[PDB]
Parts: sequence; structure tokens; C-alpha cells
Amino acid sequence: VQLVESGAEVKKPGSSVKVSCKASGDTFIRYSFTWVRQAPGQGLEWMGRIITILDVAHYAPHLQGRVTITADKSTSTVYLELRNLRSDDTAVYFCAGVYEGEADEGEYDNNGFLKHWGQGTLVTVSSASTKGPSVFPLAPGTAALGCLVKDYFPEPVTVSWNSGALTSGVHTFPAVLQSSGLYSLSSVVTVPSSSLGTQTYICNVNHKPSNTKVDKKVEPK
Amino acid sequence: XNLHFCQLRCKSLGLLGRCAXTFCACX
Amino acid sequence: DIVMTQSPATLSVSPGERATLSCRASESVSSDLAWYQQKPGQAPRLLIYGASTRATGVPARFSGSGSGAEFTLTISSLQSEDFAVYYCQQYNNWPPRYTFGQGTRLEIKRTVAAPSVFIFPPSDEQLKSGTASVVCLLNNFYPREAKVQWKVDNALQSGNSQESVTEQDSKDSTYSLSSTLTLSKADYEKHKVYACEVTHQGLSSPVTKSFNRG
Amino acid sequence: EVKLENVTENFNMWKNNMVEQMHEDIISLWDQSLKPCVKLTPLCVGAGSCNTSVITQACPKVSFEPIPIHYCAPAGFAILKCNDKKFNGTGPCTNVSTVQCTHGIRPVVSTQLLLNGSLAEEEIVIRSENFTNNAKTIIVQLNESVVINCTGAGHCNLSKTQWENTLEQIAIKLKEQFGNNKTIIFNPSSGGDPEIVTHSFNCGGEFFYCNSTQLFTWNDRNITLPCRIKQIINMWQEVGKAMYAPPIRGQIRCSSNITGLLLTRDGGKDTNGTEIFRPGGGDMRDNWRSELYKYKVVKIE
Ligand SMILES: *[C@@H]1O[C@H](CO)[C@@H](O)[C@H](O)[C@H]1NC(C)=O
Ligand SMILES: *[C@@H]1O[C@H](CO)[C@@H](O)[C@H](O)[C@H]1NC(C)=O
Ligand SMILES: *[C@@H]1O[C@H](CO)[C@@H](O)[C@H](O)[C@H]1NC(C)=O
Ligand SMILES: *[C@@H]1O[C@H](CO)[C@@H](O)[C@H](O)[C@H]1NC(C)=O
Ligand SMILES: *[C@@H]1O[C@H](CO)[C@@H](O)[C@H](O)[C@H]1NC(C)=O
Ligand SMILES: *[C@@H]1O[C@H](CO)[C@@H](O)[C@H](O)[C@H]1NC(C)=O
Ligand SMILES: *[C@@H]1O[C@H](CO)[C@@H](O)[C@H](O)[C@H]1NC(C)=O
Ligand SMILES: *[C@H]1O[C@H](CO)[C@@H](O)[C@H](O)[C@H]1NC(C)=O
Repeated sequence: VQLVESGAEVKKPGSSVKVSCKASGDTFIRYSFTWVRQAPGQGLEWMGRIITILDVAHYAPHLQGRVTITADKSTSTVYLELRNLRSDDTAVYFCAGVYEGEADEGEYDNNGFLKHWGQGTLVTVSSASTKGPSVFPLAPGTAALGCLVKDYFPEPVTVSWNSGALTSGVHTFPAVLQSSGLYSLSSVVTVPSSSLGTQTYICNVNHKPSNTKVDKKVEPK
Repeated sequence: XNLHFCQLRCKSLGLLGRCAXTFCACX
Repeated sequence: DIVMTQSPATLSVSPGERATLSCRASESVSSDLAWYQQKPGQAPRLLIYGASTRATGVPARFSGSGSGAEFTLTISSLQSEDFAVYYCQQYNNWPPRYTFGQGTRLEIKRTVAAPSVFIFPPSDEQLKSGTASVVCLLNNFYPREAKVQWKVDNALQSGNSQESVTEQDSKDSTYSLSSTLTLSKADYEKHKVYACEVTHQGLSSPVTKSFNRG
Repeated sequence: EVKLENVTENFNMWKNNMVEQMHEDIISLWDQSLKPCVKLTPLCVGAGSCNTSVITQACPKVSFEPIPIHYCAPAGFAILKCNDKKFNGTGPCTNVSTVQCTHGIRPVVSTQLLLNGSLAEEEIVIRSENFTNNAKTIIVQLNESVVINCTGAGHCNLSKTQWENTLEQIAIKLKEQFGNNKTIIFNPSSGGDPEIVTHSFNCGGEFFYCNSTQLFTWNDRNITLPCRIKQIINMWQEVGKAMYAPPIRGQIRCSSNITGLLLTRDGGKDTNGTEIFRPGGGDMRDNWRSELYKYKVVKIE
């Protein structure tokens, strides 16, 4: 029993998004599916659940008919639709389901917990257009140095040091969302001072959304 | 039951459909 | 509206020791109570359901207990894999309006470590841009609580900085934190001394790192 | 010179408003003690176009024991009772009487077999609004109960010889009605909703469905049938589907007295000197008539 969800999404305010959840491995109509959301740094949020065999969905009050949960028995796929999206709808959406019994023979447990989970789908709502990051060096026994990856959109971004050869002591901080609507974070590392001058330190910043790969040399100079 | 769907299904089986109170029955 | 409350929000416990998490429902929920575990960047995992029934594939050290509006989750021997966030959920009401607890973060207990502090002035490249970011770093400390004080020409600052903390290091159980003071290049050039003052349980006295623009 | 006379009255069990009243009532009892968690029904408009309607409400599971009920006459009216032996259910009744309330009834919603009703005093009796019309249902009233116990283990137990004798006497009474030289044969249901095909009934709130094939395969030790408890069903009150909560206690049992049957006769228009009878039921109203056929409410004049 596997649950697989469609990729990340970047939506404009007032638009709509439709996430999908492909289930497989067992009799589709014998499971009920739930959608759970989790905003960045937040807890889990119950959105709604659909009794597949009956084709009936129930929802969390405060959603005001903006959400619709549907299923497609033909392809074993569940869907979550969210309309007139607002900035604070930005979060990871989780799809889940549980075995209910021989629904097709009339039996049904109506279990409300969640045994199987999809991988989650990130949905970002912002008026911002995709933007590669600007990388500025954080210039220096033990010496600290780093890279500031400022003003990029959207999440996520990957940072490595010397193409992954340098992992010990590396600290890449969770990104912060600025007032401008763009993200920004920092990656630092501690090395021995004796290394400067002989060895080079390079932070490699990969931002898939803008197909930009940037490398920056950090020197004491 | 819905007589339409009832006749339809029963008919695909060489039988006529008729309501039995609120249920579907094939004769 | 059934509210689920978890306590404490954060629990520190030494590895191999026992942990006990609390969950309370604003009203009776019978036994329709489930527990989940979630590591960062991952989907939640079902551990317990039906208040005490343990899911398949879930270690026997994990045991559920409770009834009515009072539940507890117990882990007898904390392993590295058990340090994460745990959520409880009720699914007893109908029409269904299921809800989760706010969460209880389980973190590793170790000895106090004072942080190494560093300050970074903006680069020339960033100034050419029109903005200035002064960054302050707190390297490998414990516990996670610390206080960063920004000072511009000995003037206490506030409302213009942002903090970001890492997850607990999987090798030394410590935390690292960064504080970024954001200003326009226009304002940055009109000041001289930029100082970052750090306070922490492992520092007997405040540690100050600073510099002079140019 | 005035002559004393008994008051003869005409009855019609097939057109008794007591039936509709009970029907409305059993529905009211269920709407307040056995509510579905989810209810789906057809919602239409003039033109003929419909959209499905869904209702979600609290559906508490409750222990359900049989509460004997009865119908009494309101001030101003009286309830007539036919006392004739082998009364047909329609026509004038010679020996009639009056009662304040009908006998106590322990109503049961079911199909194919009538459970826990009143037995016939003399021999078995069969009644139909019209035996010639094969579209009309035949209600068989037994004079001897045939116990049937069920377990949560999806199987109800029925005495085989007991039940074989019953079909024998039922068959005999059908001959007296359709011909003494005709061949009587019992065949399984011809199909339809599961409620119609199987012997289905509600016992203590749980909805049982049992394969009845072994019961209606006969030509003129126990009998264990495959039963199932369903949470999703088709409603007897109105057209639609309902979903109820799972059972509370692990083991669900049920003891019932089979007191009658609902049969239909195949329209064997073709010449054959043989008649076919299958399990019937569906309109719970026939279940009400099987108990109220001897009563007739009237105005005191
Ligand atoms: C009417 O009552 C008398 C007296 O008991 C009885 O002998 C007779 O058979 C009854 N007739 C019918 C139709 O039952
Ligand atoms: C029922 O019995 C009565 C009297 O025994 C008779 O008049 C009638 O024809 C029978 N069948 C009908 C029409 O119900
Ligand atoms: C009522 O009177 C009729 C007419 O003689 C008779 O046939 C019937 O048996 C009587 N019923 C009783 C027992 O009162
Ligand atoms: C029941 O009626 C049948 C005939 O219909 C008869 O063989 C049997 O003896 C009767 N039993 C009782 C106790 O009335
Ligand atoms: C009874 O049904 C038959 C059809 O089998 C029909 O011919 C007859 O008219 C009906 N009897 C009456 C008059 O109700
Ligand atoms: C059916 O069950 C009842 C009690 O539940 C019991 O009294 C009766 O004897 C049972 N029938 C038999 C003999 O199997
Ligand atoms: C039949 O009557 C018995 C006797 O009380 C009862 O236990 C049983 O529940 C009834 N069967 C039903 C209502 O299904
Ligand atoms: C129940 O049993 C009969 C006889 O074995 C079988 O043919 C049928 O498939 C089953 N289902 C029914 C008829 O309800």
C-alpha cells in the first residue's frame, strides 16, 4: 500500500491548486483518505476525509467551502482542491488513508486514524516570481566563515561546501521569509585558521526553481 | 427503488425490474 | 470543537532513559485516540491507535495508555531514532471534526555547552546591491535557549533582526543559531560600531562580538 | 317484534389504514433511536433531474431490547376484531368483537421470513390480495414456530427437519389454493437489492443478511446459512443508502421465532400444471398486515 503525491507548487493569490494522491497496492474502495496540512514551523492540521466507497467527504469547519476532496475509483487517485488561495495557505499538504474492511461487501469500520501516508506536497502562495539567490561571503585556531543566500523564491535551496567533501561543522540554517516575500538563509562552517591560505573554501548553492547553480569562494582577505 | 436503474440492471440479466417497496427486485 | 492539549511542549530526556508524553482532550473522546511521530522533512508515522493498540512495524518500547480525556504515550528506552515530534489525534466525534494536539518535541538531554560567537560585517558585493546584513553566529551550544542583543553605536536595537535555529545536531546534541541584523545601505553607512551581545547558560558573563564599519 | 342481531362487518387487510399508521410509526421510532451516520437519498425536481443528497448526523450505538406495543382506540372510535377460523382477510366476518387495544406486538423489520409475530391457531394459513395476480405478495402465517439462532460468526442455525416439514405443509396449503394435482416448487430469489435476495433483518440494531438459498430449494441435523452484518445498506424507509456504526460488543447473537413467510409465485403463464414460489418481501407494510389483518378501526355510530 503506497501513496504518492504530485510535485511542489507555486501559486498566485486568488488562484486554485489541485494536489493528487495516487494510491496502489490494494483495493482502492476499501480505504478512506484524509488530507492533513502543516504550515512551516507549525503542527499538523486536519482538513477533511473522504469515505471513498460512498463518495462522501467531510471537512474542517474554518475552511468555508474553499476546499473540496474528491476521489477517482478508476485510477485509484484522491484529490485535494483549494480555492482563492491566500498567502497563509502556504504549507505542506499531506495525503493519508486507512483500511476500512470489506466495504464492497457492505462492511465498514469508519476508522478515523491514519496508517498510510504520502510524501507530502509543498504549496507556496505568494505574488512573488521565481528568483535565483544572491550569494555573499561571510568572511572570517578556529575560524568561522560562511555564505549568505539572500532574496530567493521559492523554497527550497541546497547548500554544500566543497561539493560535499566538507560536511563536519557545517551549519545551514532554516530559511526565513522576509517582508519582501522572498526567502533568505545562511550557511556557516568552522575550520582551522591554519587552513586559510593553503586550502580553499567554496559554498555551492543550488536553487532548482530558477535552474541556478552558484559557487562562491570565501577568503579572509 | 430507482426503477430506471433497477430495470436497467435487471434487464442486462434478462429479467424485468419492478420496485418492492423501496427496493429493486428482478422478476 | 474538541481541543487536544499536549504537555509539556518540550521534553528533554537522556538517551536510553524513559519518556512519557501527555495529551488531554477538552472533553471525552472514549478510546478514539492516536499517536504519531514526525521527524523534520518527513511525513508523520502512525504509532498507536485506539488509545493503546500499537500499529504494525512499531517497536514494543512504544506503548499507549489512557481513556476518556486523558492519554499518555510511553517510550521505555529512548533511542536516537525516537527523538522527534509527537502528535496525538482524536477521531471520536461525529459528524467528523478530527483534531491534532499542538505537539510535544522530544529533545536530547546533554551537558551545558557555551557557544562560540562570531560576527560578520556585510560584504562589499552586498553593499553594491543597496542593502546590508550584519550576521551573528552562535556555534554549538546547549540548552537551546539563548539571548542575542544587537547594538549599533552602543544603542540597543530591536524590531530589525531575525533569528534562525538549527535542529539538534545528531553528533553532539547541540544547537547553532544565527541572528541577522538587516538595514539599508543608507543606514548602515551612517553608523560605526556594530555589536552583537550574547547571553547563555554556559557563559558566566555576556559575550560581545563587534566591529567598526571600515 | 324487534329482532336481536349481531353486527356483521366487512374487512380488507389490504386496505387497512392501521397499516400505514404503523408504517409511519416504525419509521418514527427508527428516526429517533437508530439514526444513520450518513444517509444518501435522491433529490429531484420537476423536469426529472436529481442530485444526491447527503445527511451526516450523530449515530450512537445503543443496546436494543424488544418493547411490546399496541394500538388503542381514541375516544369516539372502536377497533373491530375478526374472530373467524381461517379468516381470509377480506369480506364479511361473522364472529366479530371489539377491543380497546390490539394484541401486544413486537415489530420486526425484515424480509423473506416474518420474525416473532403471531401464530395461526388452527392450521397454516396463506393470504393474498389476489392469488391469480402473480404480482401480488403471498403472506404465509405459520401455526408452529421454527426457532432460528444466529451468531456474530456469520451463520444462523435452523432445524432442517423442522423447516422441511414447514415447506411440506406450506406446499400442501398452496395446493388447496392452486390445485391438488399441481406441482409445488420452492426456488431462491430471482434477485434485486441484497435486502431482497437474502433473508435480511435487524436484530438489536444490527443489520443481518443471510443467504437463504438452502431454504428455498425444494420439490414436493441443522441448516446453517451464511450470514453477514453490514454497516452500509439500502433503506427500507425511503429510497437511498445508509451507513451505520460498527457493532459494539465482539459477539453478536440473536434468537428469533419464524412465524410466517413472504412468497411470490412465478407468472408461469405457460401450460405446465406446476407452480413456482420464491422468497419475497421488501415493503415492510406486508409485515404490518400479517399482524393487523384481523383488525378494523371504525367510528362509534
Ligand atoms: C363462529 O363462531 C362459532 C361459535 O364458536 C363457531 O362454531 C363457528 O365455526 C365460527 N365461524 C367462523 C367463520 O369461524
Ligand atoms: C377470501 O375469502 C373470502 C371469504 O372466505 C372470499 O369471499 C374471497 O373471495 C377470498 N379471496 C379474496 C378475494 O380475498
Ligand atoms: C352472530 O350472529 C350470526 C347470525 O346468526 C351467527 O352466525 C354468528 O355465529 C354470531 N356470532 C357470535 C358468536 O356472536
Ligand atoms: C399446523 O398446521 C398444519 C397444517 O397446516 C398441521 O399439519 C399441524 O398439525 C398444525 N400444528 C398445530 C400445532 O396447529
Ligand atoms: C386478479 O388477478 C388476475 C391476474 O392474474 C386478474 O385476471 C383478475 O382480474 C384479478 N382479480 C380481480 C378482479 O381483482
Ligand atoms: C436458541 O437460543 C435460545 C437462547 O438464546 C435457546 O433458549 C434455544 O434453546 C436455542 N435453540 C436451540 C435449541 O438451538
Ligand atoms: C425476536 O424475539 C426475541 C424474544 O425476545 C428477541 O430476543 C429477538 O431480538 C427478536 N428478534 C428480532 C427483533 O430480530
Ligand atoms: C449463498 O449460497 C448459495 C448456495 O451455495 C450460493 O450459490 C450463492 O452464491 C450464495 N449467495 C447467495 C445466493 O446469496
